[PDB]
Amino acid sequence: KYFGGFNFSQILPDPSKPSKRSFIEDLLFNKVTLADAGFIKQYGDCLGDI
Amino acid sequence: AGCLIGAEYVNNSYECDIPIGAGICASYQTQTSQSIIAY
Ligand SMILES: *[C@@H]1O[C@H](CO)[C@@H](O)[C@H](O)[C@H]1NC(C)=O
Ligand SMILES: *[C@@H]1O[C@H](CO)[C@@H](O)[C@H](O)[C@H]1NC(C)=O
Repeated sequence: KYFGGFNFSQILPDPSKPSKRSFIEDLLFNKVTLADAGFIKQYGDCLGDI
Repeated sequence: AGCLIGAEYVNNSYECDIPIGAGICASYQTQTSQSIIAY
């Protein structure tokens, strides 16, 4: 990790993250209030009363 | 993307032929005897 002294750790993917993402990518996902609206199976959530 | 009936799941990975959705692709291929596999 010596690219001439350039600090590339904030954009290279973190092996500790299970999604293989970086700090800035995680911040970009956290900064958008994304609604899935049916990306996964959720008819069981619909039939359950709330 | 739901549940798929009729296509056999395999542990390998090739190029996408029929895109199921959410990272699954199916193709018609020989087992070793020809069937529809998903990967
Ligand atoms: C790169 O920057 C991070 C953030 O401060 C730091 O933890 C890390 O030690 C730095 N790496 C190098 C090689 O300078
Ligand atoms: C879908 O089914 C699996 C097992 O068949 C179960 O573990 C999971 O909780 C179910 N999810 C929903 C949203 O019903």
